[PDB]
Amino acid sequence: AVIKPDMKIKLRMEGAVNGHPFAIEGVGLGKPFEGKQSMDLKVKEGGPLPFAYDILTTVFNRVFAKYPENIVDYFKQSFPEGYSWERSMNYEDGGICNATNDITLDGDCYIYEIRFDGVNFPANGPVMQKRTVKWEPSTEKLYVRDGVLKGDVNQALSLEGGGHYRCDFKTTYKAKKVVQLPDYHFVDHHIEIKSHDKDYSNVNLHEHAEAHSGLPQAMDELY
Amino acid sequence: AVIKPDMKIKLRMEGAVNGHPFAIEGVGLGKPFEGKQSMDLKVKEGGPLPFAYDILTTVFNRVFAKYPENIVDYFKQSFPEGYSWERSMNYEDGGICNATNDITLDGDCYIYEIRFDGVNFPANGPVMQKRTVKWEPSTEKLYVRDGVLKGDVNQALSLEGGGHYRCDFKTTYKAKKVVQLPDYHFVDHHIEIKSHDKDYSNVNLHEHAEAHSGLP
Amino acid sequence: VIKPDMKIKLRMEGAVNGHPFAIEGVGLGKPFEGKQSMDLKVKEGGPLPFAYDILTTVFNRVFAKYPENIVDYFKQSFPEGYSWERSMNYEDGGICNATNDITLDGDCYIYEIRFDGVNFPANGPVMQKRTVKWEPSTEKLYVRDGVLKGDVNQALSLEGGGHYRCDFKTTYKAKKVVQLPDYHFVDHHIEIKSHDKDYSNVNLHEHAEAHSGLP
Amino acid sequence: KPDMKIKLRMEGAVNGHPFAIEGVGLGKPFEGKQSMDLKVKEGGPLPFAYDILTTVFNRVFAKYPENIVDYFKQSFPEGYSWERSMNYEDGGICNATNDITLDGDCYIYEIRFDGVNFPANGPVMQKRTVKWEPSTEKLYVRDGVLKGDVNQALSLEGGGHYRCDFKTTYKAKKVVQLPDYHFVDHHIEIKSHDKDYSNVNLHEHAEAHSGLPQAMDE
Repeated sequence: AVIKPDMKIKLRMEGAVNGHPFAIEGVGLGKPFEGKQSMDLKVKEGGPLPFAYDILTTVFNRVFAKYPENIVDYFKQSFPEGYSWERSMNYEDGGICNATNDITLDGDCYIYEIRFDGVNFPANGPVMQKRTVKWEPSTEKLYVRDGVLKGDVNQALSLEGGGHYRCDFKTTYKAKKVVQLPDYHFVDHHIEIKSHDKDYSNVNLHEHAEAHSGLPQAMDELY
Repeated sequence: AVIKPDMKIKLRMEGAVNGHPFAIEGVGLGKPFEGKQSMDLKVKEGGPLPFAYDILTTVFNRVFAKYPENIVDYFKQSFPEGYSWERSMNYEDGGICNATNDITLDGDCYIYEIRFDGVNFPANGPVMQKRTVKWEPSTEKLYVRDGVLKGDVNQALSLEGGGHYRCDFKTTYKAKKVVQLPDYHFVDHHIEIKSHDKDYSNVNLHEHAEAHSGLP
Repeated sequence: VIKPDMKIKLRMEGAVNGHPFAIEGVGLGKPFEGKQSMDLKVKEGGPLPFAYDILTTVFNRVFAKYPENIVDYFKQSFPEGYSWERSMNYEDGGICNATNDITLDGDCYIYEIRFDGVNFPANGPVMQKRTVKWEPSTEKLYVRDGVLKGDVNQALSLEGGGHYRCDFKTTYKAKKVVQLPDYHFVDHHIEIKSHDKDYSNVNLHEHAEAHSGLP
Repeated sequence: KPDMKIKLRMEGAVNGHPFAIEGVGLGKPFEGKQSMDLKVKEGGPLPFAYDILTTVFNRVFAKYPENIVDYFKQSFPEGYSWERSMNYEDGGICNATNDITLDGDCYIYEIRFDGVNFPANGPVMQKRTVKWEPSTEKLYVRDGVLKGDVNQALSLEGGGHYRCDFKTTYKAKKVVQLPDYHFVDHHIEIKSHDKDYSNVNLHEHAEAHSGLPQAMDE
């Protein structure tokens, strides 16, 4: 079996925010068929991070999403060869982050090679002045274009003093081998930083994702 | 006492697309607590419509949304005074539609006053060429900003050749009277043109909506 | 067909955040000198609760100084005329859609204008009327799929010295088939020279000259 | 001085594929002209349109009259940095940064470039771009730093244009006086290149102005 019920994660992120480079490495594990995962992240270079850690969390794997068999699982199909994705995150105040992830499989551990580059974050904004609290739960929209899978969702960070700071996500998912393409569908996400020290040198990060097909006659009419 | 399990709708939309004016009137009904509604629309002016009818359906009332006790219902609370909304629909090929709706209540019947204006639709695009089929199901996202309720959601129209045509929705909801504001929440929507004549002069439109709080 | 001295007559009907208004204007200009002026009067919806500056660019490319160097799409379109559609996307989410159907009767261009703006926040510079003037700008014109397009990032200066940006997307459609120009620019300068307290009366000026970029 | 030297190193990736480029150049800052030769050291042959990098390959090479405060010439010898997002109309996005220092008469650039979501069938990946049209960048002050905004366009082979929205932030390393709202006309040209663009000779010309003026030309 290519995907086991308990798999491991190893990653290294190299990047920059507003021109200032940094590097972070992480080790984790998750349940691909339950859509749950967790990891411990450590800042290796550029610490203490001068920006909101929240802008990186969604960059720190689609295979960790619970897909019903009614909907084709593009990502679980892509293994053992793996897949890659590119993402642009356009925040409403002009800050923009571009990120890439090359995902491979080694035994039962997923390996990420991540690049992250954010620019145009204003000094007085919530990212530079580290005013974010958490990502709100979100519903990602998946669709096929040019034979690859695309991901579109407008996200929102809850802010310190209340209110929300929005970000437009545009993701392209590319399997390394030929796989079957899914129909238009959704994936609900919930990402949470469970623990951290002051300068976010150590971060414990949790993610939970479930695919669905939108407003249904639902299945909860007993049995 | 204000909203009954069965209410009615009467509406008139006046607008233009790429400078060509049109007018549409509709009558319908729905169940606010079940989040379902239906209506029959008719083209009164500007027919036959030279653009895809689907760009108007989401303009043809969140009061017809199933709200759990979990979430404050901004819209049902806004009556009998009613509420209004403004919306911008930014399609990925540059077409932009601006819409407003002034919603009042007369007895058991909702009255909509709708204005609709779309521009910069290219002649070879799916809207002017009428290549759309149905809005994909969507999850509308609602949040508070500067004391008013806002709606942000990237929608998608499925196209005839199987492709998809995306649109960014930005809605502002304003209650006529001071109403308690809800927390961050969602509303799943499913809208369908169930029946129509050849020229879309007659359209029977159904919508179904249920609010929720995202992945728990 | 186009005389050195022409006149302008227009009526704008529209709404901002759902509140309707109507404005009528009469003006004068010199198409070959790229200058024009007009007096506008609010007929309905006054006093206007929004910044008047968001309407001035909607209140005619034919009033642009074109060299021999560049094909003049707009002067060619007459006597049949042309129309245009425009979206104006302000950086705080406010967006205005406008159309203008321009015809010619004798010396006078006749505009039929529709204007609709939504999602302007109550605390923003438009609803608070904190705008001063449009900065002069360079509009880029190009052909796409047989139509002439108008693209430019504008900016309104604010009372406290700040700037409020807006992205213009314009489509120009001649009533009859004309020859399309190549990629070029049009510099703009638009000014409200005079007005009454609530902008019931506005005197507006515009100056435009086409060019083909850094030589 | 009227004649300066340029040294740069660009490291980056497009759609996840890394590449590296080095360049040496020279220009006339007070005349708003500059030239350089660029060489690919890693990631060649480049699988994307070279035109997306040229505008990343220094506003100090812009002719500013005494009419307008020169934010960029003021920032030296300490130098300045800039960040830029380039939003192409088909979804492709490039983020770029440049840290500019001065060693004698030679400018040294530390450049990072990252582009994503370029479609396989688009003009960047299919390499169907010709050149950037001349443009007019508009510069203004926000939160004490200088901003650059301009919607630009690339011509394609079979005719037509492929648009890109530039948003640039310029940050001087020392305290300098801030300019008023103004413009800078720009024209960028690849004067020569070999088949796989592994070597490129690149020219740029820039002049600042204040918009439609009583015009001085008389």
